[PDB]
Amino acid sequence: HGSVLSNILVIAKDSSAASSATSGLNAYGIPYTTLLVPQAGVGLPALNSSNVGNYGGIVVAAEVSYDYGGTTGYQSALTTDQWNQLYAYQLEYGVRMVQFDVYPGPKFGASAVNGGCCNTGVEQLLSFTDTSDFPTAGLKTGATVSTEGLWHYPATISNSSNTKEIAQFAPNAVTSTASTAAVINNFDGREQMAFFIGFATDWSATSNYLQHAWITWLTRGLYAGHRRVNLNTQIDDMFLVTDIYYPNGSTFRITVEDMNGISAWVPTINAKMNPGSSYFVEVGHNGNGNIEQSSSTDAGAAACNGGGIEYDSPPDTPLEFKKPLGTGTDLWPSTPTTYDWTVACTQLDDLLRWWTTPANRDAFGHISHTFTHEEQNNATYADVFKEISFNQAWLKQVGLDQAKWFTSNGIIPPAITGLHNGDALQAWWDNGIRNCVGDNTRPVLMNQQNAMWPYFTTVESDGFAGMQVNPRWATRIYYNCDTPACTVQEWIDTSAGAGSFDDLLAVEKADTMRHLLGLRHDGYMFHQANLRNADVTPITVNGVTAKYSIFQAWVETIVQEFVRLVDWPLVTITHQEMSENFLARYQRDQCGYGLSYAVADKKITAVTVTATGNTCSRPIPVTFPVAPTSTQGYATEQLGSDPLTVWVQLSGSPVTFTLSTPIAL
Ligand SMILES: *[C@@H]1O[C@H](CO)[C@@H](O[C@@H]2O[C@H](CO)[C@@H](O)[C@H](O)[C@H]2NC(C)=O)[C@H](O)[C@H]1NC(C)=O
Ligand SMILES: *[C@@H]1O[C@H](CO)[C@@H](O[C@@H]2O[C@H](CO)[C@@H](O)[C@H](O)[C@H]2NC(C)=O)[C@H](O)[C@H]1NC(C)=O
Ligand SMILES: *[C@@H]1O[C@H](CO)[C@@H](O)[C@H](O)[C@H]1NC(C)=O
Ligand SMILES: *[C@H]1O[C@H](CO)[C@@H](O)[C@H](O)[C@@H]1O
Ligand SMILES: [Cl-]
Ligand SMILES: [Cl-]
Ligand SMILES: [Cl-]
Ligand SMILES: [Zn+2]
Ligand SMILES: [Zn+2]
Ligand SMILES: [Zn+2]
Ligand SMILES: [Zn+2]
Ligand SMILES: [Zn+2]
Ligand SMILES: [Zn+2]
Repeated sequence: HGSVLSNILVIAKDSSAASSATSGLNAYGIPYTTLLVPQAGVGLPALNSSNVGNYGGIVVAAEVSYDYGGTTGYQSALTTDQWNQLYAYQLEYGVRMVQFDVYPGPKFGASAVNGGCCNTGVEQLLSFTDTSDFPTAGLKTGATVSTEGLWHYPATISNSSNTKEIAQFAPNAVTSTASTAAVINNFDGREQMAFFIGFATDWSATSNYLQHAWITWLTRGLYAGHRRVNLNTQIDDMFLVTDIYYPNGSTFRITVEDMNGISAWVPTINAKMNPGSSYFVEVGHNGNGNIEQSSSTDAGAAACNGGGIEYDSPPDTPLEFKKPLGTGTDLWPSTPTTYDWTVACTQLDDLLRWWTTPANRDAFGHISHTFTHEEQNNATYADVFKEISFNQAWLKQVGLDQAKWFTSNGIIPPAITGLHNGDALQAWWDNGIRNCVGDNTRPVLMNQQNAMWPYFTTVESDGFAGMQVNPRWATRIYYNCDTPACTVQEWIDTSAGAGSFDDLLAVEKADTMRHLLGLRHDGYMFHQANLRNADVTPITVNGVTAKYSIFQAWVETIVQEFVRLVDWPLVTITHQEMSENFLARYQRDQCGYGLSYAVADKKITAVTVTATGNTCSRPIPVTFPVAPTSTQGYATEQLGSDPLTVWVQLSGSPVTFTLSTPIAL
């Protein structure tokens, strides 16, 4: 008999060391406790009480080792007796331990082949050779990843009766033979997973890939948490004309032929994803671009009340400019006070008639990008109020708000502007707008307490309080580019860019895997000029030659690499749904939810969900590696080969689930 709390104990020397272990647990939502061990030492928390174990797993980074000088040399800052308490806890309560960034020694059942890893720019490929100890992790065996920049130690298992190999360093320029990279130890009942390589989840995509092995193994696939990867790709500036960067003085506006190519390609890329996936492209519209196109001819202008909204744009304010409330000057023409354009006017745009066709509309996501794309950093309430309401009426008249995938309470702010203009945010709020999207290159717009949370505007910092700013990634597929030559040129001119378009896609592949394998649900920023494909020179992406747009080439690169590494689904959700999950994630993290599991004769038989007062506004996710006896009428989730996720709604009493097949320890 006995019970164990599902809290993960993370032991490290400083907050930087612990972050390479807590970031993964935080991404899953797994409750954890951080114990920092200075060189002077520290005492361990209460590991157990009577018949209840306080921790479901232990993670130790670099053996919390310091150089004590003298003949002592490098030693763990935890005493020998403290390490024995941890080993004793592992045995009595069946708790596993993970150690990464450790040197191969007798404590890990291995010895170093003798030497460091690889210097700067020296690659050594790494791959899992046996994933049978953590099958619900969904890692594809044999797929190679990069160790460049991560110091490691090629190792050799010394006694194969207590230590098995799960990862392997490939041969390279320094080494002629493969070697052991990670092991699992069984020391007379004590189970341990040891990684002979450093971790750096802040910059390394490889580290964010590896962490899913030790997290799944440490928890046996059973934990309070949730593993989902969202792939949301937003296309700004639809119906607008954008000035192209490389062939200066040229302009591009997406065409019907271009869009037919994108439509035909969506099922193609869907069939490349693992089972359970579901991808679509979400579009942000500017209604005034539809009126201006229809008014491009003399007779068309007569059909559109003379044309759309027209004004002179002011010079851009400094970034993060907070407009003093009540100031500014209106730019909108005084004559059109309300959206008053004819349906027949809008129909003169070939691109509109395509978008309004139900078969086309219902294959994409739709959200407002303001009517005229007016920058709102220094705009007035009156201007921004019409920027929102006009585009709402246009979306309603044209029928886009009837789409299967539509966002009604959120916008993509134009060029991410007005987020510090209180009068603008109030104009959003006075219409149905409650959330929006930000820019992850501007730290002011990101949550400073937890990356998994959205930022909430404040009266002090933004002139308005309550607007939810969801994060969004930027890419080297730039907003004013329509060809590979363009993006590569702007990447070269405005960055450390160097190489071809494949070189640009290669760095985008690594950076996006770091986001996706880190369970960052942020969307990605693209623009209408990036969809140009109908008339482009064919290029080759991963050996397949086609008339890919720069947007498609990015998605092809990202999706194929994701599928090469894991078998998880890729699920696209609307901006409205994405903002909802960001809010629910933030809210349930304030309830202090926890899990505990009961053990009966060396086997896990049940779990119990709890929170502060056993109540929470939001349901608590619980991941099952074995199906419980009954989901008890709660909302469940199990796409593709994912484990079963049960959203447990706590209402005052703690909920308990019985494992249909008990998990042996
Ligand atoms: C390799 O590890 C195994 C497992 O720890 C060792 O097997 C133990 O051997 C001792 C003495 O021979 C026995 O008292 C234990 O009962 C054994 N344990 C198990 C689980 O079988 C084995 O001796 C090790 N090999 C070497 C060469 O030391
Ligand atoms: C924000 O808007 C205000 C209001 O239009 C700007 O103030 C005007 O600035 C121009 C400079 O071109 C002056 O000629 C006007 O006299 C100013 N009017 C008032 C009422 O102050 C302000 O410059 C804008 N700031 C930014 C950064 O764009
Ligand atoms: C923790 O469990 C051990 C047995 O493994 C026991 O000896 C010890 O007293 C417990 N700690 C408590 C009750 O504080
Ligand atoms: C519980 O589930 C396992 C497989 O998930 C079975 O092997 C067992 O018999 C029980 O049905
Ligand atoms: Cl037609
Ligand atoms: Cl319809
Ligand atoms: Cl770069
Ligand atoms: Zn835009
Ligand atoms: Zn601008
Ligand atoms: Zn944009
Ligand atoms: Zn990025
Ligand atoms: Zn598969
Ligand atoms: Zn076991």
